[PDB]
Order: sequence, then structure tokens, then C-alpha cells
Amino acid sequence: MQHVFKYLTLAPVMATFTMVALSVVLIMLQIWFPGLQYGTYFKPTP
Amino acid sequence: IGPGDFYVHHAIALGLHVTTLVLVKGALDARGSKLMPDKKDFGYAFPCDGPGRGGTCDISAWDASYLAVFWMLN
Amino acid sequence: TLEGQTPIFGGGTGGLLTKAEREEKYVITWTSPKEQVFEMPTGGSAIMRQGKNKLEIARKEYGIALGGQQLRAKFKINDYKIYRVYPNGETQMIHPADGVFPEKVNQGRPKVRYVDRNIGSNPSPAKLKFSGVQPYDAP
Amino acid sequence: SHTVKIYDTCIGCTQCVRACPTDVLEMVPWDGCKAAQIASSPRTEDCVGCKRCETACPTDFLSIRVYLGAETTRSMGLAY
Amino acid sequence: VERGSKVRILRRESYWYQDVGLVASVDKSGIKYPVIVRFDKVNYAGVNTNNFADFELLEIEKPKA
Amino acid sequence: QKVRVVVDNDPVPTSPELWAKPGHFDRTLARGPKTTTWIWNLHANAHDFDTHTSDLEDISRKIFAAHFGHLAVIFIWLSGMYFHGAKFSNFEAWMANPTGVKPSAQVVWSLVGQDILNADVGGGFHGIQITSGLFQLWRAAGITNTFQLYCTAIGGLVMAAIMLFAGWFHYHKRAPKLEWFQNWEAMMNHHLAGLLGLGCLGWAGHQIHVALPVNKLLDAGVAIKDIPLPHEFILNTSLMAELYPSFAKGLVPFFTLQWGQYADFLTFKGGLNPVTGGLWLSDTAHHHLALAVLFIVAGHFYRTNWGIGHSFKEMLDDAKSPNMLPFLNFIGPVGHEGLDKIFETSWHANLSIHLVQFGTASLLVAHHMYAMPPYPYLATDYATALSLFTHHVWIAGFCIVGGAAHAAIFMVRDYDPAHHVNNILDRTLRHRDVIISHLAWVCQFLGFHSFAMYCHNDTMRAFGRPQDMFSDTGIQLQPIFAQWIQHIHTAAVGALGTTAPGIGAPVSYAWGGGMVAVGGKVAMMPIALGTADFLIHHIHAFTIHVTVLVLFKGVLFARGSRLVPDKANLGFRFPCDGPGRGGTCQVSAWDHVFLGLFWMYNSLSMVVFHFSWKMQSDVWGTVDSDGIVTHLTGGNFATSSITNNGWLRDFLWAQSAQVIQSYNSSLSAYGLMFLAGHFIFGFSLMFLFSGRGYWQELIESIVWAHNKLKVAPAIQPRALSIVHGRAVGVAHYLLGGIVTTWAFFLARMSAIG
Amino acid sequence: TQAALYTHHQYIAGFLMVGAFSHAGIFWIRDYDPEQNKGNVLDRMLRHKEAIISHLSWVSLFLGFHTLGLYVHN
Amino acid sequence: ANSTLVPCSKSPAFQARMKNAPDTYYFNKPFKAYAKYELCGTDGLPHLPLDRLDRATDVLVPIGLFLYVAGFIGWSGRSYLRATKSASDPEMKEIFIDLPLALQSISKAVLWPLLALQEFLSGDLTARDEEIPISPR
Ligand code: CLA
Ligand code: CLA
Ligand code: CLA
Ligand code: CLA
Ligand code: CLA
Ligand code: CLA
Ligand code: CLA
Ligand SMILES: CC1=C(C/C=C(\C)CCC[C@H](C)CCC[C@H](C)CCCC(C)C)C(=O)c2ccccc2C1=O
Ligand code: SF4
Ligand code: SF4
Repeated sequence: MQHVFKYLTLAPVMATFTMVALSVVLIMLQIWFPGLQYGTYFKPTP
Repeated sequence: IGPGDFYVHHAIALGLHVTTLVLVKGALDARGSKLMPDKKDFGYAFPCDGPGRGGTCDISAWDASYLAVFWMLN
Repeated sequence: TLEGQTPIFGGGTGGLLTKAEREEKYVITWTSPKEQVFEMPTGGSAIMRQGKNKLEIARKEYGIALGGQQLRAKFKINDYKIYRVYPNGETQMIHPADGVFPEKVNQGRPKVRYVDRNIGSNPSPAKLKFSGVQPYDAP
Repeated sequence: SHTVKIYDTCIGCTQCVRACPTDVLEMVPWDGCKAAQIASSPRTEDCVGCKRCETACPTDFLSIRVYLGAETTRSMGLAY
Repeated sequence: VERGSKVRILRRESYWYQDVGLVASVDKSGIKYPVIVRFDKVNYAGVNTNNFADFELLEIEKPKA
Repeated sequence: QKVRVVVDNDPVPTSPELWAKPGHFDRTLARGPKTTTWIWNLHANAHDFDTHTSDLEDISRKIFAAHFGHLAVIFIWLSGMYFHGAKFSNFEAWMANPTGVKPSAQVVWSLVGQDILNADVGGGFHGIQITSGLFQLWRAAGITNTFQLYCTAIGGLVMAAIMLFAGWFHYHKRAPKLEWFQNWEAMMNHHLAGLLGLGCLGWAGHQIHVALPVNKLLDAGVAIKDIPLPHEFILNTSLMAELYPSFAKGLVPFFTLQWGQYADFLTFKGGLNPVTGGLWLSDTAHHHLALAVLFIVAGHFYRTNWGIGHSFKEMLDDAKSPNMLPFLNFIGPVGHEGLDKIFETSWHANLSIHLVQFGTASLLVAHHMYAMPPYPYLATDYATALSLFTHHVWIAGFCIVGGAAHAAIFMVRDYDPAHHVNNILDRTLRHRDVIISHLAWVCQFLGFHSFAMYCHNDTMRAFGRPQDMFSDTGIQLQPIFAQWIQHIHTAAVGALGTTAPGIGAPVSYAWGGGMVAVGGKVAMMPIALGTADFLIHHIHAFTIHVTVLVLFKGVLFARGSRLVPDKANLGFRFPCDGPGRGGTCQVSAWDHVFLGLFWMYNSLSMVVFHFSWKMQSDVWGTVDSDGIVTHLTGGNFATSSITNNGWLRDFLWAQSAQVIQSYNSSLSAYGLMFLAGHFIFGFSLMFLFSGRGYWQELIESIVWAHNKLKVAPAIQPRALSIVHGRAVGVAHYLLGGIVTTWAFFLARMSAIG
Repeated sequence: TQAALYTHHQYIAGFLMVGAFSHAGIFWIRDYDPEQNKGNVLDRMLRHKEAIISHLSWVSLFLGFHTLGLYVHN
Repeated sequence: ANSTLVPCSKSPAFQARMKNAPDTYYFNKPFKAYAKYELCGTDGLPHLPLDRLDRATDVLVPIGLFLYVAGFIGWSGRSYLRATKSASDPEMKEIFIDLPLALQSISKAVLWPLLALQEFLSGDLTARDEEIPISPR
């Protein structure tokens, strides 16, 4: 089992987990707040 | 000029800086580099230094000018 | 004249050309303990005879490849010699030059094209302009 | 013909001589290294310029250098 | 220098020029380059050892104890 | 006794320890990374099993286990198509109205405006119009509802798990010995009679009992809900007799050799079904049934354990002079003797042949499926018809290049000169200059007399001298031999006189015999061949011969040449032998595969371009009530394809209107991918036109900056190897070009198809 | 004529610019010797060539990433 | 003052785009946000100017937010690399991420602007020129 834990720390595995996690964060930001633009961030919805 | 002109000048700036980068790197590495410390003894235009040390294709200063013409045309 | 029996070979397209008859040709001779199949340097397989063999080859690199990588490495044959044959009939033995293989140090061999410095101390080409001397040939 | 030069950083490992496909190099007695031998290039007329010797050389920088020069029939590796 | 010394290479054409290596052994004969230096980083040929002379080395740390 | 099952018990323990040891399979890679080149070498040598170990038995076990893993991948992919066609598709709506609904099985989420790609595909559905032909295949299989597709999706996942367990079992638990893998005769008998023969018989059973009854009702016009489930045609034998009377006689005619009674459902019609435009399912049922008998009989050809049969070794050792035909005795007194040693030890040699024959099979699939559309409503679905031909042409080209690649690997690694003494393999290598020189000459003849005549046509047309052009209206080049074959094949069925009286309709309408229309669109019609077809076919002959020249030179000179006599010692894949001998760049057999990939791409691009333009110009179109056909490009192939200005203008420029104007519509993805393919193609030129010496020196200055900020990595950055740069360049080149054509083909057909 | 003249003189200018750096690289190998240029401004440039090349690489990367990125965003 | 850019809520071309936009999630609220906050050109599309003392936070907030995140990633990687140098096998620490070390590096990188300033003042940010590998001139 410790070998599987060591495998999960591999650079390609950590890169995939980091890229997926960041992709999900950005994807949900598009779903919750679509159309965000420069000069519009952190401003209340009209 | 509007936003369309803004972006193309930055494309031109990219082209100017890369073509300068290829030319300047070739000129300043003409004497030699870590991969070929004694490049000055081989002249301006030679094919390579063989497949050894990882491979040395397009290592001469002439090759940098050759690569820069592609970027100048672009 | 060079003595030996040519290996059993049915003919090939990678043999000698006009250069062999016009400029120069090479011959590799060796002695084998038995009849066995080897690979011709320019493609195909040939059968080397029981006694001493003689093979005509277009380039010197063919003899070094056959003798070095096949005769010595694979068949444990260490007595191969390479000759350069000219159209006029003159034949000179060129490998091994002094009867000892080059990779083994032999007394009496002089130092040829030795530079008494490290390679980083070659002079700049600007110092040798119009003199005809290359930086690696500079004293 | 190509020019092959051997510099004083040679350690006499004989690897360049073994790697040469046309027998340009041989090992000669020397005293500048522990191996008491140095590479020599008596037969540069047979040099093709493959630079296999430079690849085999373990010193840094190279103890053997090939400078491609005038092209002949045997330096171009021509069987015709 | 001596065995175990931490040195900085001064040979200009060396891959480890101005880099740091560790002295492995010193030859007591009169050869041109008696000092053997080992490096953590391999060069472009994958080699991590080379021979240097004393004047091509700069002692930066004495051997331990 | 000779054929037996011998295995080893628990040869490899099942432990995840080596998962945390990257590069363990290779001695050099096991020590760990010192430069970034180590990372690339790990992936490059991952599946090069013969370099992991020299034990052939261990290699063969790796081949067997990995093949189960790839079967699991295919089953997961197949399960995905069935599941997406059962959960996110308009399949049920399409089954009701095949000619008025676009198939769609992919639906996108709505987060960044990408929901615009959910096209109006009809049937009250929004999604991407698929071109894989899944709906037409499923309808021909009798599938009518999404539940049946859902069951097949679950079955695919179960089969994927079974395949995965089989690979683990046959490598970690019971791994066969090398003797097991070397049973040629047993393997052929089981794969001919048991895999191809039994599969054809099993599918014939599915067709006769399920596909024909369901499709006969569908073509009669009854609703989906009124069609009984497939098992009802097996239980209630009265239903099956109404559709085909001969089932009232049961199995009696089969066992009494009175098979003529079965003519009502095992038909031999030829042609196409007028309702759907596909082949008669009764025709395909008798086709597969005849294949099953032929394959099963073929599966008793080889001698395994009972004396009867043929032996591969005896057959090969006999094919030599003077046992050959008198004009075929040139193969020498050894002949095929010694070739048996190749198949005992070389996996690469078998992979070379098998990849070639998948190229042959996939090429036959491409050519024979457009001209003889086997699925209902496939011919009139122009988007699917173009995609299927193009896809299988491309798959064939890669497989053919792979066959030449692993033929070269066999020569470098597995070839043994002692095994081949004056045999045909040895003799071929001994006149390789004969073969390559003649192939080089015929390539120049073909290039001059195919492409330079296009340049002749461009200059004559530009001069205003159409009468001097190579065209139907000028200097004619009629493909008389191909025209003669079309007339012979049309007259064979009755549409060198009636040589096939049993077929009623023409075998393919592409050769003649009439036109078939389904939904106001042409399914198939005679494909006339003129001067333009003569020129384009000899373009194909030229491009194929050159691709052969590149690959076959690499195989024949893999061991060495007059330039580098010891390339075999240098290996299959090495960059060069230095700048000496004038320069020996790209001498290895690997770079001949690398160069051959470009020529395969160039050859096949013109094949799919020839198909796309000719079908749009002379076959596909709409038929009015009066029977007048207006084609998609109005028959401009004959006059415009004879110059490459016409290809530039009337094919590339004109037919790219759909993809170039697809922004702000459901086809905008094809527009984006059209530019994406162009980018990757230009991006690849950086790797192909440059060398690693420049990039390594550039990395030196970049590494200096990271060293200045104490952020230089321990794994030293290295430029890609010379071979790696070539591999990256060719990979991005083919990806960019193929994606560009993919978007070009699909965008146009999704709009006007 | 206006389009022809502008394109003609810009492309010629690009070729001349490549030649300026090409013969600059030739100058380093053939005509430059460190002894007679010891410590001058020409020698100083050669002594921080890595900083020059790396910063030119950064400008090229910054321009390329953001100019192309904004195009494909649009 | 700039006159060729006007507020999007007062641009007839922008109103034409707003009216003709599809009534989906992607256009309903974003168009309202553009109308109140963005300046539009004659083409009716929002334009981003850099010639306004006002709405300076509209320029500084995205710039500062990115620079903090990019510096956070860069400082995490730099501190992690420096910590692995003392290890026996630093290359092995790069293809195998050390979780305790990566978490420690990430935690400190939150305050990277302060740490970078301290390193620069103490001379620990950069290595000396003569101790960096270079090629012969
Ligand atoms: C009739 C017997 C039979 C059948 C059907 C097969 C079938 C197959 N063999 Mg095979 N083989 C056999 C006997 C048989 N073998 C014998 C006797 C030997 C020893 C000489 C071998 C030695 C051998 C080797 C060394 C290799 C194969 C491989 C393969 C596969 C080739 C890939 C392919 O076409 O996918 C076909 C795709 C399918 C989905 C076919 C179905 C796959 C399953 C496993 C078959 C189950 C059928 C079974 C009767 C259950 C039927 C249920 C129902 C219909 C009643 C294929 C599954 C290759 C492979 O990929 O191995 C994994 C391979 O490398 N075989
Ligand atoms: C059944 C098919 C089959 C099989 C079993 C093999 C098996 C093998 N091949 Mg082979 N090959 C095949 C088909 C096949 N090939 C075909 C069709 C071609 C023609 C293109 C080749 C061309 C080829 C070459 C040129 C070489 C091999 C090599 C090898 C050996 C090592 C495998 C390797 O390098 O890992 C593969 C490792 C990789 C990293 C490859 C993955 C990268 C691919 C190219 C990217 C694909 C792009 C993707 C599909 C689309 C875009 C993706 C998206 C993310 C952008 C192995 C024996 C090598 C060898 O040494 O043989 C002894 C070798 O040099 N093959
Ligand atoms: C000559 C072989 C042959 C041919 C012409 C066909 C033809 C057909 N099959 Mg079929 N099939 C075959 C063999 C064949 N099958 C075998 C062996 C199996 C598995 C045991 C199946 C299983 C199968 C299923 C499950 C289905 C079909 C279907 C179909 C129809 C769709 C079109 C198609 O598949 O492409 C036509 C294919 C070709 C033109 C060529 C491919 C055939 C093989 C690969 C040729 C191999 C030759 C090779 C290159 C030479 C080998 C080297 C040599 C030394 C021997 C069509 C009528 C579908 C249908 O519903 O029918 C309406 C369907 O669902 N087939
Ligand atoms: C359009 C570009 C182009 C052209 C014209 C060629 C032309 C050729 N390539 Mg080639 N190639 C190209 C791109 C091109 N390549 C690219 C991009 C690659 C990278 C993959 C390759 C890779 C490649 C390989 C790997 C091979 C070739 C081969 C060939 C030759 C094939 C024989 C032939 O067609 O003779 C006929 C010649 C032509 C069709 C050329 C055009 C002639 C024009 C139309 C007529 C000229 C009239 C008159 C003579 C002009 C004289 C006027 C005077 C003032 C000069 C031929 C010289 C093969 C070869 O040498 O085999 C013999 C070969 O092995 N090429
Ligand atoms: C006034 C301007 C000028 C002058 C005096 C020189 C002079 C020189 N250059 Mg130079 N150069 C220039 C501009 C100039 N260049 C520009 C603008 C560029 C950028 C493109 C270059 C790029 C360049 C490189 C890369 C190299 C030189 C070299 C040389 C020297 C040797 C010339 C040579 O190779 O033989 C004569 C060479 C030729 C005649 C080349 C053949 C023609 C080429 C291939 C163009 C193709 C012809 C085209 C189709 C039609 C053109 C018109 C036709 C009438 C020719 C020589 C001192 C070389 C050198 O010093 O070696 C160390 C060298 O390697 N130059
Ligand atoms: C379309 C063609 C194309 C493109 C895009 C590039 C791009 C680049 N070249 Mg280049 N080059 C090309 C053709 C091209 N080249 C050709 C034909 C030649 C002649 C041989 C050269 C010769 C050349 C030289 C000599 C030099 C360059 C340099 C550069 C870089 C400077 C620009 C930059 O940093 O922008 C930023 C980078 C880009 C725009 C590249 C694209 C980045 C992608 C889009 C990021 C996408 C990430 C995404 C997750 C990937 C998906 C996953 C995927 C891996 C599966 C850049 C990587 C210079 C360099 O490296 O300096 C730093 C340099 O010295 N090139
Ligand atoms: C580990 C973090 C890190 C840091 C702090 C730097 C810092 C620097 N790099 Mg750099 N670089 C890195 C990683 C890093 N690099 C990686 C992984 C690559 C390979 C793609 C490069 C490739 C690269 C090139 C080609 C160039 C620089 C340049 C530069 C300098 C200015 C431009 C810049 O910030 O790069 C901007 C960033 C990039 C160009 C690409 C890096 C993006 C990757 C994906 C970040 C990865 C972070 C890492 C995985 C996080 C792990 C931490 C975790 C273990 C805790 C600066 C000294 C330039 C220079 O020398 O100018 C003076 C230059 O030309 N870098
Ligand atoms: C450009 C180029 C290089 C330079 C390319 C290199 C060193 C490879 C770089 C690979 C990178 C590191 C892969 C990762 C790139 C990804 C786009 C990063 C994703 C980052 C996420 C945060 C998005 C060569 O080394 C080379 C060698 C031989 C012939 C031609 C060439 C050649 O053309
Ligand atoms: S492949 Fe590269 S290293 Fe090899 S000979 Fe060609 S240019 Fe030189
Ligand atoms: S390979 Fe290098 S170190 Fe070894 S003997 Fe030859 S020149 Fe000397």
C-alpha cells in the first residue's frame, strides 16, 4: 500500500491532479459567474 | 487605429524580438558555448559537431542566421 | 600477390564498381578454424572457407567493419589483414600497420598531430589572419 | 583530408581508437597520463569525419578533435 | 588540493566551469592532470568525472576533519 | 501430443512496488533521472519489450498480456459509443424518421457558450451531429430502442473487465511457455475456423433470426412500437413464418441438402434496397453464412495433432527451384527454405505482415462500403459516408507504414545471416540496388507523367489554349481498361456475356446498371471515368510508388549501405553517423519511416480529396420528382480537377466556405479546429527545420537565469534528441494536417450533406 | 503601386537586418580577438551574453503567450 | 479627454447586440454587466482603455491578483527546489513530489512578496556571478 502512495506522488500524477483541480475551479467559476471581464470583476450584479 | 491595430503591433513586437533573439544568440555564441566551447576554431558555417554530447544539429552561427530568415519572413 | 580462397558467394549488387579498377581497391584476408556463414559488409551472407580466405572490398571501412565487428568480435579470428590494391598492381598492407592492432600500445610508434596544450588554449582566429594557419595548427 | 588533433588532456583510454571505423587512430607510448599512452592519428588520409572518436572520448572537453577539411574520395566514403 | 576537498573548476572549456566538484583522488606522479574531480551534474555526454590540474582548481572547502 | 498447453505458475508476483520505480524495465533508466532526456526515454521505451529482456519467452508473455489490455480499452470505447447512443442521443427519433433526422449522440454542457455546438439535428434534439454511422449500424442489427443499446453498453463494460482479468491472469498467474506461442498450425486452425468461421456463423444466426425480421418490418413501414422484440421471432415461430414462408419447413431442408427452399431469406439479389439504399440484409446473411462455411473449412488445413493437415515448414522448404514453375525458378535452389526460422523468433516480422494486411483490409472497407453501402440510410447520409471512407483510408495508411517500420526492426534486430543462405530473403538483399534503382526510376516516370501534366494543363489553360490541355475536350486520356471493367461487371449480372447470371441487380451501381435514390437524394449511381479520372488515378500510382520507395529503401538498407556499412550495429533508431562521408543524416531505417509518414500523408490526402470531390460532383446530390439529379458541386470535377488551380479554387477555396463561415453557428467548433490544425502544422515546422544544437545552447542561457535565482532544477534541462525532434515534428505535422482536413470535411457535410 | 512599394522596402529591410547580425556573427569569429578588446564595451557585452539572451527569451515568451492567447480567446 | 469611447449603455450599436443576443445564461447577466461598467467603441463592443485616472482599480485589481498568484507559484517552486538541494537525491525529489516539503513551501509562499523582499535585502535572492556555470567567451 505504501508503494501505491509513493506512486501517487509521481510528477505526472501530481501534475494531473493539480491540473484537474485547477480546471474544476476555473470551470465552476464559469458556471457560477459567466461573462466576467476586465473592468467587471468583483462588482455587484446590476 | 483601434483594438485590432493594438494586437498586430504586439505581434510585430513579438516577431522583432524573436528574430533579434535568434540573431543575437547566434552572434554572441559564435565563439562558443557549453555544448561547443571551441566553436570559433570551426569557422562561421559548419554543419554540426556530430551526434555526440547529445547531438549538435544547427549549432553553428550560420545556422542561427538560417533560422532567423524563417522568423524574418514570418 | 595475395593468396587465399574467396568465400562462397553467389554474387551481389553491393560489390566492386568502376572505382576498384580505376583508383583503388581493398582486400581483406584472414584464416578461419572452420567453414561458417558471415555477413558481407554490403549486404547478403557468404560462407568463409575452411582454410584462409580472401575478400575484395570497395572501401577500407568494409574491412574494418568485417574484421573488427565480425571476425574478431563474433568468430574470434584475430589474424585478419587489410591491403590496399592499386590498378598498377602495387599492393600495400595497411591494417594492422605494424602487425599490432592500433588499440594496443606499441613501442616505436611516434606521436602524430599532437598538440601540447588543452583544447581551450587554441588562439583566436583573429590573431592568425592572412597567415594560412588554423587555430588548432598554431604552435 | 580531415585533420585529427590530440591534446594533452588525453587519458589513454583507447576508446577513440576502438571506435574509429577506418583505422585512423593508434595508441602510442606517452608519459602525460597514468595510462602511459596517448592517441595518435597517423592515417588521417583515411578519416571520413564520422566523429565517432569524439563521441567515445570521456574527457571534458574533448581530448581528440576532428576538423573537416578538403573532401577526397575516401573522406566522402565513396565506394564508386 | 587533496582527497575530499570541495573545489571550483577554473577550466574555461569545462562543462563545470565555475561550478563545484568534489576531489576523489590526486595522482602523486608527474602527470599533467593528476586530480580527479567528481560532480553531481552530468555533462552533455553523461560523464560526471574529469581530470584537472592544480592551477585549474580553486579550493572552497577543506576536507572534513 | 505435439500440440499441448504448457504454462508456468505464478511467474511474476502481483505487487505495486515497481509502480514506484519508473524505468525499472530498462537497465539504463532504472538508475533514475539525471537529465530531462531520461523522462522522454522512459515513455519511448515503455512498450519496446524486446529491449527490456532478451528472453523470448518472457517477451511473448508480455505480448499476450498487453493484448488483453488493449482489448479492454476497445471494449470500454465500444461501451462508450453504445451508452452515449442510449443516454445522450436522438436515436429513437432517428429510427422513426431516418431521412429527416441527423444522427446525434454527443451533448455538451452549457458553461462558456459552448452549448452553441448543440445543433438543431431534428427530432426535437440538440447535440453534435455524429458522422460515425453508429445509428445505421445499429438499425441494421435490428436495434430499435435505447434500452437494447444500454444493455450492450453494460455488456461491453463487463467484457472489458474480463479482458483486463485475462491479461493479469495470463501474465501473473498462468503464463504460457514459448513452445505454446510457436504452434502455428494450431493457432491458424483455431483462428480460421473458431474466430472468423464461428463469428461469421454466429452473426449469420443473429441476422437471420433478428436483423432480417426486424428490418423487413421496418422497411415495410410499420411503427417501432408495433415491431415485436427480437426474441419473439425465436419463440413464436408463427411470426417468423409470415415474414419468410420457408421457416415453416424448419431445419429439414438444411439437413436434406434442399437449400433452395431457403431462397426466401438467403437471397442472392445484388444491388441495393430501394427503401433504405443499403445492401439487402438477406444478401448479407447468405454472405456471412457462406463465409462461415468457407472459414471453418479453412480451419482444417493445418496439421496439429492427428497427422492430417499441411505443415508450414514442409510447404516453405518445398517452394524452391526446381520445384517452382519454369518461369518462377529464379528464386534459387533454396527459395523459401529458412523463412520458418523468422516466424519462430521474430515478433516484429509477424507484426510487419499483420499491420500491412490491416491496411489492405481497411482499404477494402473504405472502397467497398461507399460503392456498396451495407447499412440502411448510410449512402444518403453524406456526412457519414465521407467520414467513414476518410477515416478507414487514414487508418490503413498508418498501418501500412507500421508494417514497413517493423519490417525494418526485424532486419536490424531479429535477422540472422546464418539462417538465410542463398534463400529468397538473402537474394532480395543481394539485389537491393536493382530493386531501389528501378523503383526510383518508375517514381520519376510516374511523377513526370502524372503531376507535370497537371502543370502542363495549368499553363495551357492560363495561355488560353484549352484545346492543348489533357482533358475530355482536348488531348484525351481515356482510362479504357477501367471503363472496360465497368462494362464487364455490369454485363455480368445482365444489366464475356452474363458471366454471373445468378445476381439480378448490379453488384454495385457505381459500375452501372441504374441509379438508386432514397429520400430525394442519390444513394449510388454509375461513376463515369474520363480523362480527369485517368490523371488522378496515376497521381495515386505516383504517390504510392514513392511512399514504397521511401519505406522499402529503409528496410532493404537497414543493415547497412555503401555509405555506412554497419548501420545494424548502430541500431534501428539512431540519428546519424556524424557529418563525415559528406553527411550521414537520417540514414537509419527509423528516419525512412519518419520520411515515409509524410509521403503516406501526402498520398492519402489526395485519395480522400479525390473521393470527396468526385462523389460531390458526379454521384451525390438531390433528385427531383422528374428524376433529374443536381449534384453537390454541379459536375465540375471533369473540367476543374484537371488543373491544380482548379483544385486550389474549386475544391479547397470553394468547398471551405462552410468551415470558413462557421463562426456564430453550431459548426463553429469545426471552424476553431480548422485553425487549430493549421497552427499545429506550422508549429511542427519548428521541430523539422531546426536542430537540437541551437536549442541546447538557448537552454544554456535560460538555465543561467534560473541558476542566478537559485531556481535551477536538479534534473538538468536538455534539448530533445535528434530523433525525438524528428518524431515530434512528424507527429505534430500529421496531426495538424489531418485535423485540418477533418474539420474541412465534416463542416461542409454537416451543412450541405 | 503603394502596396508594392511598401512591401518591397519592408522585405528588403528585413533581409538587410538579418545580414547585419549575420556579419556580426562573422565578426566575432574572424575579426574579434579578446586581447586588443580587453575590458572595453565590446568585451562587456560578451561577458553577460546569458543575461541578454535569457531576457530576450523572456520578452519573446511574454509577447507570444499573451498575444496568441488573446487572439484565440477572441 | 477621450471622446471615441462612450459608455456601453449609451451606445446604440451595443444596444443592437444586446437586443439580438440569445436569451441564455451566457448573455443575460453579462450584457447587463457590460452596459453599466464597460466603455464601448463605435462597433458596439466593449473596449479596455488605459487612459483613465478613474477606474484605476479596474486595471490594478486584475494585475495585482495575477502577479500575486504567479509569484505564489514561482515562490513555491523556488523554495521547494532550494530545499531539495541538500538531499542525497535531489533529482528523485523532482519526479517524486515530497508532500511534507511541498506543503511547507506552499504555506510560506502565501507571504511571498515579504519573503522575496527580505531575501533581496539580505543578498540571499541571487547567486554570485562567479559561482554560476558559464561558457567560454
Ligand atoms: C477458437 C479458438 C480461439 C479464438 C476464438 C481465439 C481468439 C483470439 N485470439 Mg487466440 N489462440 C487460440 C484459439 C483461439 N483464439 C489457440 C488455440 C492459441 C494457441 C495456439 C491461441 C493463441 C493466441 C495468441 C498468442 C494471441 C491470440 C489472440 C487472439 C485474439 C485476437 C484479437 C482479435 O481478433 O480480437 C477478436 C475480438 C473479440 C471480441 C473476440 C472475443 C474475445 C473473447 C476472449 C473470445 C471468447 C469466445 C468464447 C468462445 C466465448 C463465446 C461466448 C458466446 C459466443 C457463446 C482473439 C480474441 C491475440 C490476442 O489479442 O490475445 C489477447 C494473441 O496475441 N490467440
Ligand atoms: C499493433 C500495432 C503496433 C504495435 C504493437 C507496435 C509496437 C511497437 N512499436 Mg510501432 N508502429 C505502429 C504500430 C504498432 N507498433 C504503426 C502503425 C506505426 C506507424 C506510425 C509504428 C511506428 C513505429 C516506430 C517509428 C517505432 C515503433 C516502435 C515500436 C516498439 C516500441 C513502442 C514504443 O515506442 O512505444 C510508444 C511510445 C510512445 C511515447 C508513443 C506515443 C506517442 C504517439 C505517437 C502520439 C499519438 C498522438 C495521438 C494519437 C493523437 C493526439 C493526442 C492528443 C493528446 C494531442 C513496439 C514494439 C519503436 C521501436 O523502437 O520499435 C522497436 C519505434 O521507433 N513503431
Ligand atoms: C471477406 C470478409 C467479409 C466481408 C466482405 C464482410 C462484409 C460485411 N460485414 Mg462482416 N464479418 C466478417 C467478414 C466479412 N464481412 C468476419 C470474419 C466477421 C467476424 C467473424 C464479421 C462480422 C460482422 C459483424 C458483426 C457485422 C458485419 C457486417 C458486415 C457488413 C458491413 C460492411 C463491412 O463489414 O465491411 C465490409 C468489409 C470488407 C470489405 C473487408 C473486411 C473483411 C476482412 C477484414 C477481409 C480480410 C482480407 C485480408 C485483407 C487479407 C488477408 C491476407 C490473406 C493472405 C488471407 C458487410 C456485408 C455488419 C452488418 O450488419 O452487415 C450488414 C455487422 O454488424 N460483419
Ligand atoms: C511540390 C514539392 C515537391 C516536389 C516537386 C518534389 C519532387 C520530387 N521528390 Mg520530393 N519531397 C517534398 C516535396 C516535393 N518533392 C517534401 C515536402 C518532402 C518531405 C517529406 C519530400 C520528400 C521526398 C523523398 C523522401 C523522396 C522525394 C522524391 C522526389 C522525386 C520523385 C520523382 C519525381 O516526381 O520526378 C519527377 C519530378 C517532378 C514531378 C518535379 C517537378 C518537375 C516539373 C513539374 C517539371 C519541370 C520542367 C523542366 C524540367 C524545368 C526545367 C527548366 C530549367 C530552367 C531548370 C522528385 C524529384 C523521391 C525520389 O527522389 O525518388 C526518385 C524520394 O525518395 N521527395
Ligand atoms: C552589401 C551587402 C553584403 C555584402 C557585401 C556581403 C558579403 C558577404 N557575405 Mg553576406 N549577407 C548580406 C549582405 C551582404 N553580404 C545579407 C543582407 C544577408 C542576409 C540574407 C547576408 C547573409 C550572409 C551569410 C549567412 C553569409 C554571408 C557571407 C558573406 C561573405 C561571402 C559571400 C559568399 O558566400 O559568396 C557568394 C555567395 C553567394 C553568391 C550566394 C549564392 C546566392 C544566394 C544563395 C541567394 C540565392 C539567389 C537567388 C535565387 C537570386 C538572387 C539574384 C541572383 C543574381 C543571384 C561576403 C563577405 C558568408 C560568409 O562570410 O561565410 C563565412 C555567409 O556564410 N552573408
Ligand atoms: C506556427 C508556428 C510556430 C510557432 C507557434 C512557434 C512558436 C515559438 N517559437 Mg518558433 N519556429 C517555427 C514555427 C513556430 N514557432 C519555424 C517554422 C521555425 C524555423 C525552424 C522556428 C524557429 C524558431 C527559433 C529559432 C526560435 C523559435 C522560438 C519560438 C518561441 C518564441 C515565441 C514564444 O515564446 O511565444 C510563446 C509560445 C508559444 C506561442 C508557443 C505555443 C504555446 C502553446 C499554445 C501553449 C499551449 C499549452 C497547452 C496546455 C498545450 C496542450 C497540451 C499538449 C502538450 C498535448 C515559441 C515557442 C524562439 C524561442 O524558443 O524563444 C523562447 C527561438 O529561439 N522558433
Ligand atoms: C519552478 C518554478 C519556476 C520559476 C520560479 C521560474 C522562474 C523563471 N523562469 Mg522558468 N521554467 C520553469 C519553472 C520556473 N521558472 C519550468 C518548469 C520550465 C519548463 C517549461 C521553465 C522554462 C522557462 C523558459 C523557457 C524561460 C524561463 C524563464 C524564467 C525567468 C523569467 C520568466 C519566468 O518567470 O518564467 C515564466 C514561466 C515559464 C516560461 C514557464 C514555467 C511554467 C511552469 C508550468 C511552472 C511550473 C511550476 C512548478 C511545476 C511548481 C512546483 C512547485 C511544487 C513542487 C511545490 C525566471 C527566472 C525565462 C528566462 O530565462 O528569462 C530570464 C525563459 O526564457 N523559464
Ligand atoms: C523547439 C525545439 C526544441 C525545444 C523543445 C523542448 C526543450 C521541449 C519542451 C517540452 C515542454 C517542457 C513540455 C511542456 C509544455 C506544455 C505546453 C506545458 C503546459 C503548462 C501548463 C501550465 C498549461 C528542441 O529541443 C528541439 C530538438 C531537436 C530538434 C528540434 C527542436 C525544436 O524545434
Ligand atoms: S543528424 Fe545532426 S549531428 Fe548528425 S550529422 Fe546531421 S546535423 Fe550532424
Ligand atoms: S578517447 Fe579521448 S581520452 Fe581516450 S585515448 Fe582517445 S583522445 Fe585520449
